[PDB]
Amino acid sequence: GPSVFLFPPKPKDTLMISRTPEVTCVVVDVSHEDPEVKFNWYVDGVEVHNAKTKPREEQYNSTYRVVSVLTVLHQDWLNGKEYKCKVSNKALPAPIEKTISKAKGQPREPQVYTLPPSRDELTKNQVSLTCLVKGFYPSDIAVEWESNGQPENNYKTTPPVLDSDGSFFLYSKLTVDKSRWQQGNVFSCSVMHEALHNAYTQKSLSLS
Amino acid sequence: GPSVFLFPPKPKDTLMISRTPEVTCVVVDVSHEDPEVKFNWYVDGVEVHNAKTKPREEQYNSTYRVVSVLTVLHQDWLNGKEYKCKVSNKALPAPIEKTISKAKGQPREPQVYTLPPSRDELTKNQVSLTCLVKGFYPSDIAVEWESNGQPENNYKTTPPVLDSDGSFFLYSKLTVDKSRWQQGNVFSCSVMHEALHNAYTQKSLSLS
Ligand SMILES: *[C@@H]1O[C@H](CO[C@@H]2O[C@@H](C)[C@@H](O)[C@@H](O)[C@@H]2O)[C@@H](O[C@@H]2O[C@H](CO)[C@@H](O[C@@H]3O[C@H](CO[C@H]4O[C@H](CO)[C@@H](O)[C@H](O)[C@@H]4O[C@@H]4O[C@H](CO)[C@@H](O)[C@H](O)[C@H]4NC(C)=O)[C@@H](O)[C@H](O[C@H]4O[C@H](CO)[C@@H](O)[C@H](O)[C@@H]4O[C@@H]4O[C@H](CO)[C@@H](O)[C@H](O)[C@H]4NC(C)=O)[C@@H]3O)[C@H](O)[C@H]2NC(C)=O)[C@H](O)[C@H]1NC(C)=O
Ligand SMILES: *[C@@H]1O[C@H](CO[C@@H]2O[C@@H](C)[C@@H](O)[C@@H](O)[C@@H]2O)[C@@H](O[C@@H]2O[C@H](CO)[C@@H](O[C@@H]3O[C@H](CO[C@H]4O[C@H](CO)[C@@H](O)[C@H](O)[C@@H]4O[C@@H]4O[C@H](CO)[C@@H](O)[C@H](O)[C@H]4NC(C)=O)[C@@H](O)[C@H](O[C@H]4O[C@H](CO)[C@@H](O)[C@H](O)[C@@H]4O[C@@H]4O[C@H](CO)[C@@H](O)[C@H](O)[C@H]4NC(C)=O)[C@@H]3O)[C@H](O)[C@H]2NC(C)=O)[C@H](O)[C@H]1NC(C)=O
Repeated sequence: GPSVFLFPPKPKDTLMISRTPEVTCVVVDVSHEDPEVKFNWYVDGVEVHNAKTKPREEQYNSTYRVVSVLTVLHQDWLNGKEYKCKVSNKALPAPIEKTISKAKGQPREPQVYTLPPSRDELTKNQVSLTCLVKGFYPSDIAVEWESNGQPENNYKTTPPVLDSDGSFFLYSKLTVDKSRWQQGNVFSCSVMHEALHNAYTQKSLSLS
Repeated sequence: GPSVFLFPPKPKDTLMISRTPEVTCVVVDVSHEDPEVKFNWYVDGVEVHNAKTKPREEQYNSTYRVVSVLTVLHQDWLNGKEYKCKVSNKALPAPIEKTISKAKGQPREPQVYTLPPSRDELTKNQVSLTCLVKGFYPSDIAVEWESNGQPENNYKTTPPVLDSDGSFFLYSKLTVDKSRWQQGNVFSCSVMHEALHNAYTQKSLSLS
């Protein structure tokens, strides 16, 4: 029969008030013989009615895919409420339940430090700007770089690493042309995490 | 039936000539029912009889786990020789074969940079010393911290991260008491990788 997959909002969506976090209930392997699918949604066990269900869609394997999207309140998700998708279909003897909620654990505020390139890297035509983010908990986090308030794309970020104290750390590396670093351009490492005041903090880095 | 997992030598073992690297063939889910397991090993497809099978061990789940280890020559591993473990068990209709060799791809020399603590971190009573190693290929690498010859306790190293150019980078974070840093003690990041000269380099960091 059909299977159900329940997706969480992205961290950044729950941590920025102007964004809209959603959880997504995807239903695959629905048959032509039993194509009707019903969604029921619950927040902490209370039925909720404002989900948006798109009409079913083809799939090249002759099964249907159907998705229901539930907008969540930023505060509900961050406060650990449980989101349940129920999904009914005639091929099933019993409707399928999936539940999802934010990672548990006592939250711990990231500390964020920017580190300029080693002097030894100064020969090269590109140099590395490092943002260390440490001491955070829930591992869920967003780290981004900008300059002139616009995104700097050329970075990579390590996964969270469990530290000796049970918190997480990571590093992000932004690679820039040496000239930009030498012209005194200011670069900024932005971190969004639930344990941050207003869920955000920024540290800047420039030639000293 | 049983499952088999074939593991490579530790990079520190392949890269230091005084050490002896081994490939490890482990068989789990071996039944009491039919407990016999035979091992045939091959390097570049020719059989060796140089391997050592360890005596079976009953686990907490009642199954047996059975380990064969094959010593490899450093140059054979580094020159890309292929090692095959063939495992035969009565509960197998046919032997399970696993082959392993070192990661393919043109070797690229790590650039190793030490980064001192951010000034903002001086308000803590411990500080972070950062070792950035980038531009390396095979991701296989060993990175260690020490001071005055002695290995440092409190450090953690991210896994290798695939960079935009197809090389890897990582960071290693060493945590020390601020006083040690401000005392003027010298700390050293040691890196072992196939594409380094003598497979080894070390870079120091201290307060000026
Ligand atoms: C018929 O077709 C459909 C449609 O797709 C295709 O159509 C054509 C064009 C071809 O391309 C074909 O590929 C195919 O026909 C098929 O539908 C697929 O069905 C499979 C299962 O059979 C689903 O696999 C699951 O994938 C999810 C992750 O899915 C996200 O990422 C995918 C890319 O990796 C992406 O394709 C998906 O769309 C989805 O994308 C995300 O979607 C959300 C919502 O919109 C979005 O917000 C995100 O940003 C987006 N992210 C992206 C892009 O990455 C994966 O999580 C599932 O793994 C779980 O379940 C497995 C069991 O199958 C199990 O092996 C894993 O362990 C894992 O199990 C979970 O384990 C964790 C931890 O252990 C646990 O917490 C969970 O509870 C547990 N859950 C379990 C057990 O279920 C899973 O692999 C595809 O998503 C789905 N594709 C689409 C587009 O819907 C269908 O299979 C075909 N039917 C046939 C051939 O019979
Ligand atoms: C009964 O118990 C036994 C023993 O387990 C133990 O039992 C008691 C004591 C409990 O307390 C348990 O806590 C304890 O674990 C069970 O045996 C286990 O079986 C599972 C699978 O069922 C194995 O999982 C695999 O693990 C390997 C990695 O294993 C290394 O890392 C483990 C921790 O991460 C570590 O504990 C293992 O010992 C091993 O550690 C390494 O060991 C070597 C050799 O000594 C050493 O050199 C290293 O230093 C050391 N490393 C570390 C970390 O110390 C993992 O790779 C496997 O993933 C493969 O298989 C999956 C599919 O089966 C697949 O999803 C993965 O992608 C990957 O699959 C492979 O993928 C590649 C490409 O990516 C491909 O080339 C391969 O062909 C492909 N294979 C397949 C099949 O597709 C997997 O996660 C455990 O290792 C094993 N535990 C031990 C200790 O042996 C047994 O399962 C139990 N019986 C039952 C029925 O329940």
